[PDB]
Amino acid sequence: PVARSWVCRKTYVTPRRPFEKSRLDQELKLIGEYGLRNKREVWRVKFTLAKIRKAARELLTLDEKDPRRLFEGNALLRRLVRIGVLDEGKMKLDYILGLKIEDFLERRLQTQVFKLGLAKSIHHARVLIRQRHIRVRKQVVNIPSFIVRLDSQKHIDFSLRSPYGGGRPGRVKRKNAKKG
Amino acid sequence: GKCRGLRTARKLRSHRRDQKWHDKQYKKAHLGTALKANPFGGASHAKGIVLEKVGVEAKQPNSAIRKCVRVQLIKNGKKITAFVPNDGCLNFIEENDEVLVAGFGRKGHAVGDIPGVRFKVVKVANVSLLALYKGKKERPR
Amino acid sequence: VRMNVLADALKSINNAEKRGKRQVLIRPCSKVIVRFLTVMMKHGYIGEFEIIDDHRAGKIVVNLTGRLNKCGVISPRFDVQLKDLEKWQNNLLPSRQFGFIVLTTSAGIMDHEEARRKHTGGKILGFFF
Amino acid sequence: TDPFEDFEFNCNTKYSGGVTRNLMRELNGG
Amino acid sequence: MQNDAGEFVDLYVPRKCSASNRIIGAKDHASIQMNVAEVDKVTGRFNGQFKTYAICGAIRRMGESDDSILRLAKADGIVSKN
Amino acid sequence: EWMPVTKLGRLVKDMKIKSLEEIYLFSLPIKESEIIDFFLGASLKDEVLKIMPVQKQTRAGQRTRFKAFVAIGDYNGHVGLGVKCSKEVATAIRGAIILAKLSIVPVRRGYWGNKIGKPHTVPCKVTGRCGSVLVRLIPAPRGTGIVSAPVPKKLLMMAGIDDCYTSARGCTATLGNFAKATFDAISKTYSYLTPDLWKETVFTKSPYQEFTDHLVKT
Amino acid sequence: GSLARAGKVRGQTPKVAKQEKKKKKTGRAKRRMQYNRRFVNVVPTFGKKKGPNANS
RNA sequence: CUUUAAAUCCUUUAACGAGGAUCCAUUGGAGGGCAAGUCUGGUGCCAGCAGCCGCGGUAAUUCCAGCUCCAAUAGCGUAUAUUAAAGUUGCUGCAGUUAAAAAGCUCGUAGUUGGAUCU
Repeated sequence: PVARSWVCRKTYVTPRRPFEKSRLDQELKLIGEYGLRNKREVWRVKFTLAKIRKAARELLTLDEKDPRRLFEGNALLRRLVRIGVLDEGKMKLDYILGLKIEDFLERRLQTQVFKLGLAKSIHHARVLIRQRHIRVRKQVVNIPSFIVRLDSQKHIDFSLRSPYGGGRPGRVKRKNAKKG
Repeated sequence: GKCRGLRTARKLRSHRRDQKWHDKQYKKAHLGTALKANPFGGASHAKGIVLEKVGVEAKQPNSAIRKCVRVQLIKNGKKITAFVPNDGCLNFIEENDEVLVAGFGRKGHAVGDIPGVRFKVVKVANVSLLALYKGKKERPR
Repeated sequence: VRMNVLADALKSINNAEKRGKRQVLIRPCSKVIVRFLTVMMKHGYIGEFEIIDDHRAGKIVVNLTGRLNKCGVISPRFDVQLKDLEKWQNNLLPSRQFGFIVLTTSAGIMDHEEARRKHTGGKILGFFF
Repeated sequence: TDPFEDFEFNCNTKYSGGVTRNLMRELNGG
Repeated sequence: MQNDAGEFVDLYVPRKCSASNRIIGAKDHASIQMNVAEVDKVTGRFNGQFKTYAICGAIRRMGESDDSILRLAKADGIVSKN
Repeated sequence: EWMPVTKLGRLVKDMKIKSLEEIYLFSLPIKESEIIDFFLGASLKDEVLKIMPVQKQTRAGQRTRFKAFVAIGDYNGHVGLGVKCSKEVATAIRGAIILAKLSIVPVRRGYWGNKIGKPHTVPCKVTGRCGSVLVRLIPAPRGTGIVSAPVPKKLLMMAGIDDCYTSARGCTATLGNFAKATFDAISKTYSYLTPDLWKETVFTKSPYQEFTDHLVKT
Repeated sequence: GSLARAGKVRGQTPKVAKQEKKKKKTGRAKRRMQYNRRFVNVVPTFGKKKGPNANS
């Protein structure tokens, strides 16, 4: 007997057909457009979207006044509009089935750093976040997969210790200054 | 046709359970005679001692001599024939040494040209055949 | 021999509708057959029908508006709860927009939508769409 | 090299699959 | 045909057989659309009107097109009683 | 250019017929692919499903011809499937494309559950059959895409069906029967009498009798 | 059915030393390079829809 | 420093720390199934490949290699058991003229099923 917890789960699904040309092209389009590292990030976002769709599809078979349908559907919709994937105007259970993978990929911190102009390209945004240059509110965030909530969008600064936003030159600049 | 009655559960269950035996895969996995006749004894792999090197002539359309070795398994002493996969790899196996042997990939069926051989050598003298084939490891001197 | 006269009635209606005939004769009649027919006619599938009252067991003459795709019985009459109704609807009905599953419940013989409204299960008799 | 008649005089030989694949690549290249 | 907003979404609305009240297919070429000229009550000539009867190909193949058209015309007053 | 040979082709060429639906409403046969070009000949995209060599044994060997299965259709509401056998592959593909154009049918689309937006799925479970191949199409909730094998997936996507479940039985390995069966299932979508099509049909003026004088003086 | 020729063809194949080529990108950079090759530019195509490794 | 019973990591600060950023990503493949070369050299039904169809008897799209290419990627291949695929165990939901299959025929007890009707 141990005080440890063995609860864990896989966060992606490997596709059934490994060599579908259209699937490969679409996944490469997503990777290139959003600057992802491998197909596992695409499959992870696919898995989260599939689980959300599955919950919505199950809740849509219940009666429209079933208290569990009301509670759980309202919670799911509030969560979906919290991270900005779903517009609050479209807050019915049937609009969850209309969401795409790119809506969830848009909310990534990599995409948001690229969009807010802190980076010149999406890959630059990835290397920026991974190099402790980007902070959300007051917290330095190293994870490009960080899904930014709506209330957190307005606060994505350039860190208070990063050379680009905080005012301490890095190793390269300091060495070049010491050369002269 | 088939009985469709609210009180036919016993008949349906018994008929299905009796008819499942006529399924070949189910009968193999549940009778146990095929498990008794399996040289590996249900294991995925098995170690053995090589007794000789043999050359097994291929099937009718093809024409080649496949390199195999008779190996006697340590666990039960049963003699089997294991195909040495790659080329020049039979030169990596000596007499009376010890090899690891795995299935051929068809669950106890012959594979391709080689007739009556359902195993392949994976290791020899504790080094894999692939490590000797690619030069990464040498046979102990 | 002849068991499940409802099966014979529904098969006769189905075979007559397929052939395009404008009337069908159902024999023998029963309370369950008449209730199933009424459930059909309320939803506008068969239209009016007459019960020839012979003095041993009735016959029915059912008019056939060409709106009935299929009518069938489910045998045996499985007992269906409220939770299993959606699974039965998926199995039997061509779509979620039309087609009914008929159940005999303690409130009478009625479609699956009516049983959901009344909050009761029962035993599935058949279906029509 | 032309896939169109390559397929027309190779579909019975050793190269049936390759010429068929090339011909379908010409037809719908995406 | 109507969504929840009330608009009509079908590509087209097929015509139904005048006898069997079944949908006539788009590629069922044995079906016919027959126009029976309406005749003026008094002078008994063609007054520019007609009654249209659509019959599907299955009915014609079966041989019941005659009975169907005769029954439809009788129910429309074109054919006298009996 | 296009000199029509048939009455329907002449009417189409003279802007007489407004849409292909006025041909479909009267079950008129189409005998000139130029009509399909005239109506949908900007959104139609073809796809060569298969090229297969058939052989007929003769005195001096086997006479080999090539059969092309080609699927056509704008990815909104219409689809067709054509098979043509010829000595030359390019001729077979051209003939198959013409036959596919000639066979284009309308595809009725419905909703899975609620009725928001434009239709996305088939209105009901439909089934098509071709020589032991049975293809069943089932309405699916919005956004699930086509759950099918590649061969029916091509025809279903090219017919405008956004999302659909499918089942298949029989020797689906034979692409011709598979394609014909799924095409049959697709073409049965408009022949299923749902309660929303119960309203009595209003007969309109047939194309041949509407522009009858247009051909009397021509 | 002799065993004397066991490494014949591999033994007599003339050895060719591998060239000294530049290291390839790995991870996100390699995927970006693939995306740029395949979807952004159409430079190597001749309009004939060939393969990426076509030698003809 | 902090952690902690004890620096036993993670976190925090600071020094040094990248141009071939040599601080060098691999594992399987390239005829089809199945994504990606009938390019070049070697072997010549040999050696070998190949889950299956098949490749090899002098242009080998398949072996041994070079180059190139693609699949997943800090991971990938293999053996075995098992699930889906399998509507090839079928309750949903299979079959039985000819593809495997209805007992030679009838009776008959358990078993299974059992016509209308009572507000």
